[PDB]
Amino acid sequence: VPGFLQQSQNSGPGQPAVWHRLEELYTKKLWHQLTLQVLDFVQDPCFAQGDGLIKLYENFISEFEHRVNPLSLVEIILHVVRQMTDPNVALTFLEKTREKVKSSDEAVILCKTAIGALKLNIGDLQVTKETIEDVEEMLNNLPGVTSVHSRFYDLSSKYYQTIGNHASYYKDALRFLGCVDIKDLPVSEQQERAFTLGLAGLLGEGVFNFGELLMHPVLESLRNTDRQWLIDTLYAFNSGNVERFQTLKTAWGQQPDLAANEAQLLRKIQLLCLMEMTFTRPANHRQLTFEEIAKSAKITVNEVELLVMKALSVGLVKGSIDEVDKRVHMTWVQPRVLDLQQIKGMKDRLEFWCTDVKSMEMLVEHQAHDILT
Amino acid sequence: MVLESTMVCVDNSEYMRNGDFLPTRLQAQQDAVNIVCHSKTRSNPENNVGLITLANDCEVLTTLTPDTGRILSKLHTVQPKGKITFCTGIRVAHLALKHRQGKNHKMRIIAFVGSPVEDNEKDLVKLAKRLKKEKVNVDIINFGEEEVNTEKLTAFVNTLNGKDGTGSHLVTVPPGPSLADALISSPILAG
Amino acid sequence: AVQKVVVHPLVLLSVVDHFNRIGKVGNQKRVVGVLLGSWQKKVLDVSNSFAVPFDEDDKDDSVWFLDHDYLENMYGMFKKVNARERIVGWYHTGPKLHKNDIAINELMKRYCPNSVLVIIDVKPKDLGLPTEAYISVEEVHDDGTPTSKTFEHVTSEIGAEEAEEVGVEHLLRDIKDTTVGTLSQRITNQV
Amino acid sequence: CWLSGVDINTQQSFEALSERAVAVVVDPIQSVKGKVVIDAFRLINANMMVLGHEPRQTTSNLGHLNKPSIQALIHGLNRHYYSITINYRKNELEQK
Amino acid sequence: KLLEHKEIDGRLKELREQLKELTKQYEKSENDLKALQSVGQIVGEVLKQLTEEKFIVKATNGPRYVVGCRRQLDKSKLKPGTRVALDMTTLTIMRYLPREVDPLVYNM
Amino acid sequence: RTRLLDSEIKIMKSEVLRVTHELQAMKDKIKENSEKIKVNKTLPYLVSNVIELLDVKCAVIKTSTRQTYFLPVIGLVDA
Repeated sequence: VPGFLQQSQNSGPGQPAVWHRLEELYTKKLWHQLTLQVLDFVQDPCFAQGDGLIKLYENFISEFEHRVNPLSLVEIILHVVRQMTDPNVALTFLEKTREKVKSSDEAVILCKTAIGALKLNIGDLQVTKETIEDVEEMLNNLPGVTSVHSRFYDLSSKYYQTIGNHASYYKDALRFLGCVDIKDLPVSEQQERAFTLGLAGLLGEGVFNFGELLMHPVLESLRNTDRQWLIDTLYAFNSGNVERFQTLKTAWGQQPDLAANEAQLLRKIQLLCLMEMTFTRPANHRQLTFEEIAKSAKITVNEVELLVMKALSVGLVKGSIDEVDKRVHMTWVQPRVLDLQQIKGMKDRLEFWCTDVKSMEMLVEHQAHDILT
Repeated sequence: MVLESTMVCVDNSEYMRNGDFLPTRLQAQQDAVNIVCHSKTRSNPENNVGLITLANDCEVLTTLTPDTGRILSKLHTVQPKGKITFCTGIRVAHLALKHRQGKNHKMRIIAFVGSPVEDNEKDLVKLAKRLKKEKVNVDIINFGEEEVNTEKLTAFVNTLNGKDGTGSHLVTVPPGPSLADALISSPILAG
Repeated sequence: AVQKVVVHPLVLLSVVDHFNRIGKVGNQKRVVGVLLGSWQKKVLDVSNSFAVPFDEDDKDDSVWFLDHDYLENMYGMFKKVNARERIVGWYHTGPKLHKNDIAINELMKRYCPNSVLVIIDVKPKDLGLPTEAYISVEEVHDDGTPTSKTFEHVTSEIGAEEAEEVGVEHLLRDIKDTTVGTLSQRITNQV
Repeated sequence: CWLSGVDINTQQSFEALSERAVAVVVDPIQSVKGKVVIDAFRLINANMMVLGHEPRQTTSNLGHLNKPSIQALIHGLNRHYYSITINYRKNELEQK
Repeated sequence: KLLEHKEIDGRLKELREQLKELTKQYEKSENDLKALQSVGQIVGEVLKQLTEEKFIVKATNGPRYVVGCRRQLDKSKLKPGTRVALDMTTLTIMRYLPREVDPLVYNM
Repeated sequence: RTRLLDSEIKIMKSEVLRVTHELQAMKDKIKENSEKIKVNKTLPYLVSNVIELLDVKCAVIKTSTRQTYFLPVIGLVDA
């Protein structure tokens, strides 16, 4: 039976030098070397004819020798893509001989990652909804491993492809930013992930940050490889607002998914120009005109009342507009940084105010010099 | 009737769930604890013994006590699956022995190594002359699977004691099947 | 969970007196101790605390020692004389946080889930406010590491209790309540 | 305050065991920030009655301790007792 | 052949059930020892609302007092006519109660 | 031949639990009932009147001195 494994899996020379180590290693009865070297045997990217032929034999020994369960089996079920190439029998195999089989802190949730991720090409967000939700129902405070957050980000993104809540792409991008442990993010492989990044957090409208994620560089490292004028109008998805070439060109290029966003991305920059003008413009002008609204907002003179009353109903600003002369009135707002690392506003207002109330507090002391007596 | 403060520093690293020891390495180091507690009790019932681990955690786990029942209660649910940390596991032992008030009891520290980790020889020769200042001759009994003939633990024992010292028997593990008694045949009389 | 507290300066003198225990004999120069807490409401309340015999080394800065008879059965004697008082957290000096903080956080959470430690000062000549309170939650990061138990801060405050200043305010004699209009608010102004 | 029978239960016991063996009588009621309401004394032997009980080498503090005009049951029990001075020592780091 | 694992599982069942049930009654009776913190109260009835924080209570053998609540004892609930539980030392109100009097109203 | 010895050592693993849980029963019970003997050696046991019962497990006391007491935890009886 070890002679059977030797005659079966050793399909080439030089390879069996460690398979003889395996057929002595079972007599040594030490299986953390299993957990390392046979995991490396699982790891091997090739055509891999031996591993799928021998996974049934390794299950025949996995019935007895209490294996380290999730690691090799889950990394090998996608090495089965030479042997079986069918999830509709692999789901049977999987759910029948693996739901009782785990060795981790929480590995029933990686079992649910397997279920949800193998019900992509056979299922469409109907029965995977409950169980993929049940994954983070069971996460909540647990991931002291967080290597399962790799497959949790996989269910996250590959299930977010199944439409529903575009505002969870800033959060799913936080998951991409907070999934991998070491630095290894590919460039020419994650430029396709830049193509889903930019053109799946851009078109949809649950997002409203408009340059906040553009601060983070792991996306622009993947976007400089993509076509620059799409990335130029991505750079115009910042405080440059009218720019009748830029968003026009991304309405030239990006062909699908420009039907529900028809004028609603214009509505997003139409509500966003108000916060960009009450924060960008160097205030003490808060009750103001309307032509800069009808110029930067790419709206007309007439349609600013819909603009201001809908933008008040949204909830990013709460000032009741002086409507008789189309005069703006504003409140609390959300910032997008000041002078390039906040030099000027910080200095000339914050420290100016510091020495203002500090030195006039010294003046309070100066006239209140001996009123303490 | 020697008065000592034996603080074994157990190993619950991720290499210690296999069966080169009898079924189970828990039972192997457990029997090592059994023989040291029974044997030091037969030399002196008025000692005090505590266990502690170093694989990713070092605790205040056991009070240094003669009662071997508490230690044998704490040899269950140990779960050897951690990442073995060699650096803090001896400083924690000697600061446990500096949290003593009976110091007419002398000092004995033993440690079980069944895992390789690399280290500078400076980072052990300073700790070995530190142990020479710290008045403990450490008797490391190596278990598990291991880098065969580690020089780091060898130089650690060599610069750990000289000039007719206690005679720290660095018993490196025999690689392969053996028992939890043939490896403590030699250090139980002189560690 | 923990939002604001009610803390009475009996814990403060219970810090300063162990500071008198380890100050003149100063070798590890730190007062680290356990904060008993009469957990009544969402607002917390303390009327008792004790200081553990404790050390904390610098190298790998995770070697540290409780005294679990002094931790368990002293708390049991305390529970017998006062069952209303139970554990709520702990305290230490050295207001610069460090790496062993998260380890004693790991152990303080298993005694009480919403535990809170107290950074103190032994000489507040402050603005001022008294000693600190945290809250330990898991937010992990935008990073993707295994669980980050980073110390979040509870806004600390002070309450009061009947008959606990009887001799002390008698000794100070410099008590001046009703003078707001010349000094008591200009101090706040300056401040 | 008063001089209890608990005094004559345990005071002979703790003057057998210990030497100074100071009895302590307490009350919290009389103020909240400005009084010294606790009270403390010590049992006198019967054997010193041959000596007249008026030596005291520093009579400022007996001129401060007799001075509050001792209240009811203390001098109801001047016998079996002799008083003791209780100041509050230098505790300024806590006081400030 | 391995019924000593069931002589160990039966030792677990019997010895652990018996010691855990003895220590469970000892847990609830250590809580009865913890009731040597919950040491007594008094009971009186609110006779009037003196001020918004004060009440005149009725010691059932005798005299009448001035009390307050604990902190949050619903000062609108404590109308003149309710019965309260009174503190032992501080003597103030601790807990409301029902009841009322002679069963010649009740027995009819 | 290996699992039976594992159950043999687990019998002592449960016997240590037997020792400690019988300690938490017996040595704590000596505390409890020594305190209760300390409550069982008194001047009377004052006769009284229990009139109602509460739940937010309680018992009220109205003595023959016409004193209405209360205790929230009842102690060595049941409801």
